[PDB]
Amino acid sequence: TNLCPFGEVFNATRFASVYAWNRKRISNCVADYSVLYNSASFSTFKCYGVSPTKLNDLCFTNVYADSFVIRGDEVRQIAPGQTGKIADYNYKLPDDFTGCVIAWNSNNLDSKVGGNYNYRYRLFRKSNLKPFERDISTEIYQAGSKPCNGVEGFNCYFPLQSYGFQPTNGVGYQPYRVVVLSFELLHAPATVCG
Amino acid sequence: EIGMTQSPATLSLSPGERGTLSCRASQSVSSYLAWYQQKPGQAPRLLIYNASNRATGIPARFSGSGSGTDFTLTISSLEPEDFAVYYCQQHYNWPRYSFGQGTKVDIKRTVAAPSVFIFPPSDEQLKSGTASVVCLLNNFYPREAKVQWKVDNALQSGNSQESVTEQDSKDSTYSLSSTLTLSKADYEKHKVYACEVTHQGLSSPVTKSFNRGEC
Amino acid sequence: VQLVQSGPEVKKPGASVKVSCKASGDTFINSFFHWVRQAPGQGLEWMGIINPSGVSTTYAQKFQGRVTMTRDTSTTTFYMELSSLRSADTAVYYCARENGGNSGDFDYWGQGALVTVSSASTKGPSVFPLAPSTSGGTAALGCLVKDYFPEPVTVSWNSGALTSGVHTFPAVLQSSGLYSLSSVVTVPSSSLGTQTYICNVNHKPSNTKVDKRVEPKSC
Ligand SMILES: *[C@@H]1O[C@H](CO)[C@@H](O)[C@H](O)[C@H]1NC(C)=O
Repeated sequence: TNLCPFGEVFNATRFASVYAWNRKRISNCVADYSVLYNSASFSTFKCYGVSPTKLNDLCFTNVYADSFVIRGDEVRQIAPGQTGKIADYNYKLPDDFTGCVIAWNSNNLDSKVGGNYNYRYRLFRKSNLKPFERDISTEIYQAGSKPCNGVEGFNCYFPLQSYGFQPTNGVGYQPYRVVVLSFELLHAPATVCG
Repeated sequence: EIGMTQSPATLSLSPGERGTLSCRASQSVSSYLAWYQQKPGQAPRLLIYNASNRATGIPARFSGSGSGTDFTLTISSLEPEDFAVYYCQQHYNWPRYSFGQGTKVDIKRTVAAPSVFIFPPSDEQLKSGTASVVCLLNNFYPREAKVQWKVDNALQSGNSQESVTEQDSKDSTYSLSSTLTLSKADYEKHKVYACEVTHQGLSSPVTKSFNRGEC
Repeated sequence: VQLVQSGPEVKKPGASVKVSCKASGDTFINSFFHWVRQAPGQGLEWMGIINPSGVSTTYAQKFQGRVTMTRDTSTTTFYMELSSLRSADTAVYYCARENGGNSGDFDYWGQGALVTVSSASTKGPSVFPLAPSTSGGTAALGCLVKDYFPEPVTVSWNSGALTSGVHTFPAVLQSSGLYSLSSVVTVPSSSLGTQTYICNVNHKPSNTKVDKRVEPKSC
């Protein structure tokens, strides 16, 4: 093989909205995960079920690079067993998650003077999302007993709201680009990889 | 809809004490719960959102915990600035929101007996066909106090109105005024007008009185 | 970040009132707006929500068919129109921003707009003194501010020179439809006669300012 293209995900020019989170099924090699950990560019770098140093020391199959954009207060939601707007209705991590949560501030990138619609999120949902479920339905939500016929109005709301990304916003409301690395380790005797 | 219940109705603790406010939901609201502080005469102020997350600029002594149906607001060390009514609010079903009945947080002070004063109707007021006799209960604690109006040993009912002050900012005392309203011809159909007060700080009922003559 | 509401209003029973909420500072995109009222002898009561964009409102069950929430498609002014007003609708009505939704926050609130619903109209208050040789070393003096509409009335003593020991009670609504309260102050009994005591009643709604003389009078 050769090098592994983590630059395509982290250094992407544009990210997907959180409700329509992009998933990058990479499978070329293993890169030096110990290189990405000590990178000061990433402020949130939390791993689960495995230590960051031993990722290159371990062995897995498909490694999914989930990437999307949320706000600073919603960063702590990208974690197992959390709830809220994002964790329940946009991107859900399982209780037995095996991977890492990488996040960094993207106010210098995804914010525009006067707001930045673009990035959106699913407001509500009849039930909480399954783990790794992507809901991209743009159907008008029927909050009352009267049908909506796809019309916005009373008890008929558009299920997606746009983030209002301005540079003058507080850091808790600033855009944060998140990369969720999910990979399925092998099942060898505790000698080869264990 | 979802019903929210806060307990206790009133919590009275000294500065530095640990405060625990409960909020119980009629059904599971997941972590969809928010706490608020409203100081007197002010608009409410968010303290905790999503059950356990501290809002921006909120002092560290405020924290929240709980999920589903039972929620708890904890003030690790109460300060005088925390005298307020605290409301919880649900939002599990996005369109609608309901509030708890509120728990008024008082700065606990030792029980104190009220200083009682009685006031006959005035000269100028009697020129109008109405008479108002006021009984004052000044500086006391707790807020609970019973006021009974008697005219010639006959108890009155339905003809009086009470008014209670907010908790004083310096000595945490309350003040109460009860206004008995009767017609002018009725005020001269009787001689003695008394005001009997009973309170936790009193070992026996206290009564201040006056006769129609005297002055 | 600033939320500015309209001035207070008084309405007859059955009429309608429209409260404005002018907002500035932060992008109101991605920020919903609510309306919550607080009755004088009650807690917070949620009324409804309107989204930043085109209506898509939700009203509480108790206000279904009575409230209409709109926007000013320019000044980012959010309106709350309440029809068929009754005496119980007398309350302070707040507007509040909610980021995101669901959870969100009531981060910032308005100052509140008092709506007073009653059949009566603006009326000046009548003030009567309240005075006791008392029975103890402390004497009590007060002013009875009776029969005025609408709230509030402001009372000071000796043009503000007397502050400690002053207790002004909140107004009480009467069967006549008017408000009445009392403002008292505890002073040393031996000060009666030495210092002159005057209460300063000010009721701006009726352009009324009264300064009665609170001094005991043995007959
Ligand atoms: C992205 O590119 C910058 C330079 O353009 C580099 O410093 C950084 O390491 C890159 N990130 C990744 C994950 O390759």
